[PDB]
Amino acid sequence: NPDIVIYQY
Amino acid sequence: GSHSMRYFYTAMSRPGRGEPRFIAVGYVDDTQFVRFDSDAASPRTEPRAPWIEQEGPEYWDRNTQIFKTNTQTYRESLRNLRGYYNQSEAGSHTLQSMYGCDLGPDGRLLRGHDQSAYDGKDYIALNEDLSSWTAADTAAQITQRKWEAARVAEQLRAYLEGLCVEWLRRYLENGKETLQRADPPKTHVTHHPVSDHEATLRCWALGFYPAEITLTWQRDGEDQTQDTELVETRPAGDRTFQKWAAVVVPSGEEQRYTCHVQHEGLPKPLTLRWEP
Amino acid sequence: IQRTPKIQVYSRHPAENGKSNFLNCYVSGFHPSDIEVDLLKNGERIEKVEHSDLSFSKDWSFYLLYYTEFTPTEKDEYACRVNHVTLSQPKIVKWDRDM
Repeated sequence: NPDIVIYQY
Repeated sequence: GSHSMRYFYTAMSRPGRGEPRFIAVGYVDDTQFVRFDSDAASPRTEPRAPWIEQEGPEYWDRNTQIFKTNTQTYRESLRNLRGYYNQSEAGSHTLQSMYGCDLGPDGRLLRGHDQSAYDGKDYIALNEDLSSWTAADTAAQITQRKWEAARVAEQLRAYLEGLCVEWLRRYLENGKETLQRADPPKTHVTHHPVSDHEATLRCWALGFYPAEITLTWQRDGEDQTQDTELVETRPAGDRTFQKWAAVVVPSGEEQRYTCHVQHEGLPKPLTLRWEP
Repeated sequence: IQRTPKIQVYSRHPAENGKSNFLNCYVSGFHPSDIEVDLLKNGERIEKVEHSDLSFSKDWSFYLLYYTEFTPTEKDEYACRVNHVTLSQPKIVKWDRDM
């Protein structure tokens, strides 16, 4: 299952 | 024995041809189990291995929302990176990421990974400690400062040591008949005359899983690294892999050459010769 | 900046004339990801060819497998034609059942 730590570069 | 889970994300801009494409694929070892493509007619997370099909509707909906959120984040990130590198709006650019966990033979976390690349070059990577970053240049230092402010490394460490390992162990149990089965290579040596003075000896390994294998030629017990043509390991299309190694040998000297094969599915390493 | 594809053309199972098999064209080590691959039978494009989902290696280079069902014969010639931004003209690699 993928991570949910989603932030723009 | 040792197992890994990895997600591979790719985002590519295409000015004048719509918004950037985002694709995500998930693997356990050498087996793909999921895919998401923003260019599909109806973008959604799809199963790619039979053992994942038993996951409920909640799993598929949650995964789709994560990949759709990443599609937007990666589109914003490509615009950010075009700015960090003072690039024109005309060119196509690519941003890739790979992350996941490696388990040892006992099922414990060996190490975590979280790396990204821009235009095929290393950009930023989470260090082995899961608490600091390695930025390749001044543009990646901008991302590093942003991620330090958002506590990204702490959140990734929590994922990599927790949920990542837990989901990987669940997948390994559900797919145990294939994921935990190593298929040894079927091996043979073929002989092909090059001319009157020389012939090629080719050592084949077919039908093996996982992809990791060692195939070497020795002449009188000495490794022939410089003189061996070793093809890249290639997928057969049915889960298994293929590889070959060839040496050009003087005619009459074939029996001084031995092919050695190492693979996890083998009861013992193999030594093969040309059998006329 | 860019990386040209490596190409291998081969069958899934050992080739036996008159027996159904799969013809594979594996393209790898390329960057950027856009690539055009056609499987050819006697110089003509085979239709309904399938391919794997885009993935990449530890060095960030992309790889794809293109495949189609085929029944090899003594005289039918098979090949894979590849085009990429790194190539001035498409590269044709013929299927040799010994490789």
